[PDB]
Amino acid sequence: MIRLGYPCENLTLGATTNRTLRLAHLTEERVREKAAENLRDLERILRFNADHGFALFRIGQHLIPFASHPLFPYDWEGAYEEELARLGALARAFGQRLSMHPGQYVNPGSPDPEVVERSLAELRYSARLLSLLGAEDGVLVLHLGGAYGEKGKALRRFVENLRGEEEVLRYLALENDERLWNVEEVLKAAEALGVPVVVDTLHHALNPGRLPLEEALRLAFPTWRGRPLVHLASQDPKKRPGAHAFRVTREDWERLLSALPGPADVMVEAKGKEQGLA
Ligand SMILES: [Mn+2]
Repeated sequence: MIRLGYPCENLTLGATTNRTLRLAHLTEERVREKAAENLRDLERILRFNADHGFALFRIGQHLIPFASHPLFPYDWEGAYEEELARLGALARAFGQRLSMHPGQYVNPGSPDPEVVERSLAELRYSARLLSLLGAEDGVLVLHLGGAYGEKGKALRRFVENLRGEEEVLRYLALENDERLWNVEEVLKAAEALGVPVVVDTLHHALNPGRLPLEEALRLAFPTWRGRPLVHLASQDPKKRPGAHAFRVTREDWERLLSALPGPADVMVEAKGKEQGLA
């Protein structure tokens, strides 16, 4: 019924795909060293997953630190295409579904054209990485982002700025958030683009609109060619709305398991990572 994954890093292993460096510091030598370590850690995590009942992993945005930056000092596709082919071959042999979730500043619906361009360059890097990995069923998960005044205009800029991006559109799936975009609104945007919807259970509880969870899933699931993907997290009892607990609670697991209209891949988003009630 369910495949499980976790994002970016693994705690028992102390492996991460998300080392970076300060921009000061963005020289070929320094970037190569962090990227080397991130790629090594990617393999340790895929191999660990094979042995531990995990089938999903979110690669961290910093795998190749600053890859989409205007001043990135070398040809990273040329440097890493062979190693990424080999890592992806491993991922497939282990039945691992790969994904990526760009950062908070990725908004192709911004009113600032240079923010849009930088955001698209970050999406293109992520999509290229998935291609170099041969991640067929790979997911590039994106929030709809800031309303900058009008939600309506924002959304039409978003769709407009994504519609020509055919490699991004190969992996792109859209996600509901805890403040601006409920599952219903996301479903409309996704339809316009021809992409799947990822339902985040905690974002939905916080910002449900009219839909109960079961219904949000029932409508989101048909948007996938293959296996739907879901994001599961729990509210931390001590922190601001949207803060992820260390562990997903049993209550939240069973609310998800009860609401599922069919098989799904579940990305567990907990501070505990593979200890996340994953
Ligand atoms: Mn969240």
